[PDB]
Amino acid sequence: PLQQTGQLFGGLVRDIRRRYPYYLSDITDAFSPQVLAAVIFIYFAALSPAITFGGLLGEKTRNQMGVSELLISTAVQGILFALLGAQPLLVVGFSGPLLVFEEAFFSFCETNGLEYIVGRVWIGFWLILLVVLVVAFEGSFLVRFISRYTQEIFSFLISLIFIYETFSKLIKIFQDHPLQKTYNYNVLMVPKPQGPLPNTALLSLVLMAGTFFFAMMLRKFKNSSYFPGKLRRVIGDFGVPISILIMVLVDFFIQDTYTQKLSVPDGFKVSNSSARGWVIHPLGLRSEFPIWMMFASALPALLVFILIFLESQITTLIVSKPERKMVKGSGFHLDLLLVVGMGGVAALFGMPWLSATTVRSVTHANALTVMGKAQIQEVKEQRISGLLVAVLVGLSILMEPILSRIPLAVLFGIFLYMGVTSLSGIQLFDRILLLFKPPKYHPDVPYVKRVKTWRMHLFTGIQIICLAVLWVVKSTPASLALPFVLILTVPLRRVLLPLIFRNVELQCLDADDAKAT
Amino acid sequence: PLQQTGQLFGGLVRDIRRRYPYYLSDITDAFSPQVLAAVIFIYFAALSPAITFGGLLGEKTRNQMGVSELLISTAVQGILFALLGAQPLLVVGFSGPLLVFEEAFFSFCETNGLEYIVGRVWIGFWLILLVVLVVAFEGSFLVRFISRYTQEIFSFLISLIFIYETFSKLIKIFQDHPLQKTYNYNVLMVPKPQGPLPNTALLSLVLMAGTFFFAMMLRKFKNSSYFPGKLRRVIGDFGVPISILIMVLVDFFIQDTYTQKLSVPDGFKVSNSSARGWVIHPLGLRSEFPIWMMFASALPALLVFILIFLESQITTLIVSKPERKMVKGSGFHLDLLLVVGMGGVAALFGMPWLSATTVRSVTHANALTVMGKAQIQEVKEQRISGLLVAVLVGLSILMEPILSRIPLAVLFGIFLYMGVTSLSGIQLFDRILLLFKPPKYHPDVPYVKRVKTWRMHLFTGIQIICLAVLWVVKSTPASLALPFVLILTVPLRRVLLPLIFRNVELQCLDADDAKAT
Amino acid sequence: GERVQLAHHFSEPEITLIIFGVMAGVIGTILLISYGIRRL
Amino acid sequence: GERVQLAHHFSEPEITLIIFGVMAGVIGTILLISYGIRRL
Ligand SMILES: *[C@@H]1O[C@H](CO[C@@H]2O[C@@H](C)[C@@H](O)[C@@H](O)[C@@H]2O)[C@@H](O[C@@H]2O[C@H](CO)[C@@H](O[C@@H]3O[C@H](CO)[C@@H](O[C@H]4O[C@H](CO)[C@@H](O)[C@H](O)[C@@H]4O)[C@H](O[C@H]4O[C@H](CO)[C@@H](O)[C@H](O)[C@@H]4O)[C@@H]3O)[C@H](O)[C@H]2NC(C)=O)[C@H](O)[C@H]1NC(C)=O
Ligand SMILES: *[C@@H]1O[C@H](CO[C@@H]2O[C@@H](C)[C@@H](O)[C@@H](O)[C@@H]2O)[C@@H](O[C@@H]2O[C@H](CO)[C@@H](O[C@@H]3O[C@H](CO)[C@@H](O[C@H]4O[C@H](CO)[C@@H](O)[C@H](O)[C@@H]4O)[C@H](O[C@H]4O[C@H](CO)[C@@H](O)[C@H](O)[C@@H]4O)[C@@H]3O)[C@H](O)[C@H]2NC(C)=O)[C@H](O)[C@H]1NC(C)=O
Ligand SMILES: CCCCCCCC(=O)OC[C@H](COP(=O)(O)O[C@@H]1[C@H](O)[C@H](O)[C@@H](OP(=O)(O)O)[C@H](OP(=O)(O)O)[C@H]1O)OC(=O)CCCCCCC
Ligand SMILES: CCCCCCCC(=O)OC[C@H](COP(=O)(O)O[C@@H]1[C@H](O)[C@H](O)[C@@H](OP(=O)(O)O)[C@H](OP(=O)(O)O)[C@H]1O)OC(=O)CCCCCCC
Ligand SMILES: CCCCCCCCCCCC(=O)OC[C@H](COP(=O)(O)OCC[N+](C)(C)C)OC(=O)CCCCCCCCCCC
Ligand SMILES: CCCCCCCCCCCC(=O)OC[C@H](COP(=O)(O)OCC[N+](C)(C)C)OC(=O)CCCCCCCCCCC
Ligand SMILES: CC(C)CCC[C@@H](C)[C@H]1CC[C@H]2[C@@H]3CC=C4C[C@@H](O)CC[C@]4(C)[C@H]3CC[C@]12C
Ligand SMILES: CC(C)CCC[C@@H](C)[C@H]1CC[C@H]2[C@@H]3CC=C4C[C@@H](O)CC[C@]4(C)[C@H]3CC[C@]12C
Ligand SMILES: CC(C)CCC[C@@H](C)[C@H]1CC[C@H]2[C@@H]3CC=C4C[C@@H](O)CC[C@]4(C)[C@H]3CC[C@]12C
Ligand SMILES: CC(C)CCC[C@@H](C)[C@H]1CC[C@H]2[C@@H]3CC=C4C[C@@H](O)CC[C@]4(C)[C@H]3CC[C@]12C
Repeated sequence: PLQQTGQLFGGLVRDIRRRYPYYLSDITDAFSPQVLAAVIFIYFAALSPAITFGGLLGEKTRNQMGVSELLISTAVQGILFALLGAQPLLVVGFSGPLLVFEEAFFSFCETNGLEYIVGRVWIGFWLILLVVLVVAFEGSFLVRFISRYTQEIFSFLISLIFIYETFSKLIKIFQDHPLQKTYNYNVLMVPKPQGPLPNTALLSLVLMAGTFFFAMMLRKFKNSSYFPGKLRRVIGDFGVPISILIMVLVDFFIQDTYTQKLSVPDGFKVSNSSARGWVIHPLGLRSEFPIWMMFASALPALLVFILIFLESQITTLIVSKPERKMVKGSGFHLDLLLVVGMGGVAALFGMPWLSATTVRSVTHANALTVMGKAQIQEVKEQRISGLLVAVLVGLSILMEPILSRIPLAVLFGIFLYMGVTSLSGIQLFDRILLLFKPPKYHPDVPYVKRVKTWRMHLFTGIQIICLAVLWVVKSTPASLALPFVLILTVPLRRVLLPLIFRNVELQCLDADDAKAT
Repeated sequence: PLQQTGQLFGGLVRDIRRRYPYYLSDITDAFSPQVLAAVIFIYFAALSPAITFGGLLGEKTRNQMGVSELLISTAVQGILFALLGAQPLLVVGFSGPLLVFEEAFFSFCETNGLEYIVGRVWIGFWLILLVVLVVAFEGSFLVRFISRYTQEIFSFLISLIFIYETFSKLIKIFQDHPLQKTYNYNVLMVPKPQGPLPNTALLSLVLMAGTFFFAMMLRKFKNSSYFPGKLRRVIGDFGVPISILIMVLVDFFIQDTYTQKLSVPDGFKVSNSSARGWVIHPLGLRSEFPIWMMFASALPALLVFILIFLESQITTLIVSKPERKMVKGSGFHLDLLLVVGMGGVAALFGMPWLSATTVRSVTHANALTVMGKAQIQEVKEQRISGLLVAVLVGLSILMEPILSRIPLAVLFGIFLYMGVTSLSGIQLFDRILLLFKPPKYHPDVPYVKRVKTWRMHLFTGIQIICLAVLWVVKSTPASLALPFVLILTVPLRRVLLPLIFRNVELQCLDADDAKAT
Repeated sequence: GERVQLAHHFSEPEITLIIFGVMAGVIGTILLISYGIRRL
Repeated sequence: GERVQLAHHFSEPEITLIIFGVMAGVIGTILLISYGIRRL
């Protein structure tokens, strides 16, 4: 798929001829219990980041963009991607770097006096032009130079960040409601508690620990040798929904203690009915848009395109590895075109542009993975799961009574489970674990019995330094330079690593298909 | 060690000749960090039941027998047993059936106006005569009729009771300190909370679970392939002390919340300084003891003798199984004489008579077991560990500034660890698991490969019915009849079981040394 | 939309089709130039 | 002991010595009976 045909739109056309003949199977392969369990799992895994990022978006943008706009954008883009995308297992949604750009743009528009919502409309206009030209000249073929080195580094960094934020939310709960000898028994409740409350932080930790515990116990039970196998398989597939049901039920029966719940908006209305409508005029709402910023929108559009491109294409690389047993193919040109074009169109409606999110998509692919009798047997590659997830996200406003009884702590345990299980296929994480293991224990893999142990540990430590560098850059004001610092790993792998590693260790350690050279 | 010789005290003399030559090894074999870790483990595992049972005894005896008496009796009897017993791996202390007897006697003494302490002095006096006759006539040889059937039934029931009581203690904390919207912030804390307190029950749950999780994780860390191996083994040996220290520090750094802590008596004084002194007059304290109760004390002394005999000898059978790799020998005549005679003597000092408890002894033997490269290699059979545990129990009164910072919840998680780890060597527990496991999965063991699966499950279910019957008996006021109903399982195996099972099936399922007939 | 908005010469559909047509013409321009190059 | 206690003719050591002597006597009687049986 990464071959360069030389014909205009050749990559886009080849992607359609490769995946669309499988469309009939893309519907009928979803008629399994595991596909339904994944929809409940990815429904929450896509709804909770949507709500959190929409609320934080509303707090930083003054409600120009908020929870409702993000939810509608996520639903529409996910439906259109599941119906038309060549890799339907990707989950399209909002990400942290996108939120960092939205704040950075809002702050610039406020500093210069521009309307932020109108300014985005022009970024979305420039986004469509950039992606059409890139797809026309098969610009997605440069993805072939992102080896397992950069892919594994990026995936490990994203998973570590996800785990860190999941824990930091629990620490935030503990700071908001600290353990004290005395509390005020009369504390205002609406909209959120105005003071510390007893038992809140400790119950939130228990509902997180318990969710993670049952999730992992049911995951181990699926691979276990207990019960008739078909019953064990159906119970293990519903593992995460069963754990969510158990703990939510546990919070539901303790009614004296307060726990923070999911809060969807009241209806399908803009977050700010006084600032903007559903449609944004490109020439301005309250002030005429300057003509210089219409051309100056290309640079933020270039940055947004770089962010979305790197995130989505590296996610597609990760989920479509040969070791994952994907037999249906993926489209690096069609998916990028769909994502960026839908983002540019949603910019006109005052809605966030999205990207394929690594943790969500890897969790979606893992929930559809069927394991043989330790080894991966097949993946339930279909379109119904992601489409139903997007439909449920769009309908999440209507199911407020159900979602108002689900605590965040249960979802926090689910997120910790997702972050832990997203590390399974990353060889950098296995090599990090081999650092603490005595050499005789090291497994029978090509990079152990064809590379000296200290050489392999040096290769791992060089990757660890890259991880630390990327983590430091993220925690700085210049966190939007993260795609460039990540792309700096490719010249490191191709130019500097040959200098101190011979070719055979490079073939054994950085292998696309995990082969012994 | 169970043969009958036909010579008076023949079992006792052969018991001494069997083990006493190994006395030099019984001191030098303790020079290992595993022994010290076992000392730290069994110190708490024996001290906490001592305090709890002493508090219950003082509450029910009106302080005639209390915490200090139980502590000093446990210390002295454990020291003398470690220095003289033929099986120094047994832990000698108070048990639940003994508490049930102390309450029942107190009620009879209260009903007919008999001082309770003086009757115990006469029961213990009758205890010395009974054990001398049993030892002189080699009565311990009847232990050979207690096969693996009764041993595993008793061990499984005792482990289940231990686990059930540990969870019940956590439930009581929730009942004492219920989760509730509002609390009285000004509640007297002396000497126990006089009302519900915030964050107490939840913190107790988080501490118990934390310490259980850390203990299990370090136990897995022992068998894992991580770290230098000798360093890993050291850390795995001290896993329970590390978990205890971690959770004690966690509760130490949470100052505002209240968690119940270990409380030891103020000094080495009698629990009730008005009721009695250190020495009890057999003729009476305030009123003259009647002559008829001097002779009538034999029957409660008889019941105490069956209780202690059954518990101690079944514990000796379980701990000294051939599969546990004890090469130093176990003495069924010497330990019974020592335990019962020491209890009868301690009755004269207003002190409880003890017994070889099953859970503590099994935990003590397990902590001294050295695992091979899944298979038991050897056990550190020595006299120093139990002696130091008894010495620390006796010294616990002067270690109040250390013990007052240890929460009960940490010890609750330690008790659950002990309960779940005491089920490893029980074939009844393994066969209960095989009920929920499909036959293809079943292991390559003689009772699976030479007995039909439904026959094996019928054999297990007959044992399950006995477990239900014994658990029911323990829940009625007639819970002191448990030794007799347990004894009734010996005719069941020897008479009723051959009526429905072939001799081959009984050899495979009820095997002394796990042999395929 | 909302509140009081500025009335422009072109409505939102008019201006968005204008921008779309300009973008389409531009894209055709780079495509035709690229067709011209790599052949001479 | 403690508090106010009734005074007996025998003290604690005297009474415990006499009871241990009676116990030794009955134990010896039973042992001699057992020696007499199993022999005649
Ligand atoms: C829904 O949206 C409302 C309107 O948002 C405004 O209009 C849209 C179209 C966009 O262009 C937005 O960028 C724009 O803000 C919100 O009402 C607004 O709320 C915010 C926060 O309370 C306030 O807006 C303005 O904040 C400026 C600072 O960022 C401030 O400038 C001031 O700067 C410092 C203080 O930071 C002062 O020292 C300066 O002296 C200076 O005043 C603005 O001040 C003036 O702005 C306009 C000028 O005409 C006036 O209308 C203001 O009343 C004020 O005199 C101002 O504080 C305002 O409260 C409010 N502004 C407007 C224009 O309505 C609404 O909060 C939002 N809803 C939700 C839920 O977020
Ligand atoms: C330390 O020991 C104290 C006294 O122990 C005494 O000496 C030892 C050697 C034993 O022989 C003990 O049996 C003996 O009492 C303890 O102080 C005692 O506390 C209990 C609990 O309040 C009370 O003892 C008695 O309780 C009886 C109930 O079982 C009661 O009979 C009564 O029953 C009902 C319900 O209580 C009442 O409504 C009736 O009226 C009926 O009387 C006893 O009543 C009478 O008995 C004595 C006999 O001499 C009289 O002298 C009393 O005046 C009383 O009227 C009695 O209440 C006492 O409070 C107290 N007993 C004594 C003798 O001081 C102490 O509890 C213990 N330490 C700890 C920590 O428990
Ligand atoms: C309620 C469930 C049953 C209990 C009531 C009892 C009624 C009941 O259902 O038991 C019969 C059945 C016996 O199992 P049986 O050997 O007949 O069936 C095999 C079993 O299902 C294995 O799990 C399958 O292998 P895998 O796992 O796919 O690799 C194997 O497939 P394959 O070899 O053909 O490929 C099956 O043939 O159940 C049990 O598994 C015993 C444990 C009972 C579990 C106890 C759960 C309470
Ligand atoms: C804490 C280490 C100090 C850091 C500095 C690093 C220095 C450091 O301590 O490690 C080097 C050293 C290498 O020496 P080496 O490999 O010969 O040591 C083996 C190691 O002790 C194994 O655990 C033993 O296995 P087992 O249990 O007996 O079967 C094996 O015994 P056996 O095969 O002959 O029977 C030993 O040979 O240890 C490691 O293996 C790495 C441990 C990984 C952990 C390293 C980091 C956690
Ligand atoms: C599987 C689940 C993973 C387990 C992870 C547990 C982490 C617990 C989070 C607490 C950290 C924290 O933040 O503690 C500090 C907290 C809150 O901070 P503050 O500064 O007091 O708030 C003031 C900030 N204002 C300005 C907003 C008011 O203070 C406390 O009340 C201490 C209670 C901590 C108890 C820890 C629970 C048990 C942990 C051990 C479990 C084995
Ligand atoms: C591995 C370590 C253990 C893990 C197992 C968890 C057990 C925790 C205890 C629950 C049972 C209990 O204690 O509930 C019983 C209590 C007592 O209620 P009461 O009406 O006051 O009692 C009546 C008796 N009176 C009259 C004396 C007062 O109920 C409650 O107050 C409700 C709150 C229970 C919170 C449950 C904690 C969440 C656990 C979920 C973790 C998966
Ligand atoms: C890449 C995409 C954004 C198209 C490229 C943008 C440039 C070439 C074009 C596209 C739309 C154009 C605008 C469309 C409409 C008007 C209103 C008119 O009264 C003045 C010119 C003005 C303001 C145009 C200026 C130039 C413009 C901004
Ligand atoms: C860095 C910490 C965290 C982990 C420690 C693991 C590393 C440093 C250790 C573990 C095993 C070690 C190797 C074991 C044996 C040999 C063979 C010898 O001829 C040269 C050194 C060499 C190749 C060692 C190099 C260092 C080594 C790889
Ligand atoms: C097995 C042990 C308990 C011995 C059996 C008890 C019987 C046989 C013996 C042991 C000690 C005996 C007591 C010793 C001394 C006296 C004092 C005397 O003025 C009256 C009888 C009396 C009170 C005796 C009664 C019988 C007695 C209670
Ligand atoms: C109580 C629950 C948990 C246990 C359920 C498992 C029991 C009922 C099942 C599981 C496997 C089954 C056995 C599997 C196969 C055979 C061989 C057949 O020729 C006779 C019956 C027999 C021997 C079955 C008897 C019933 C059995 C033992």
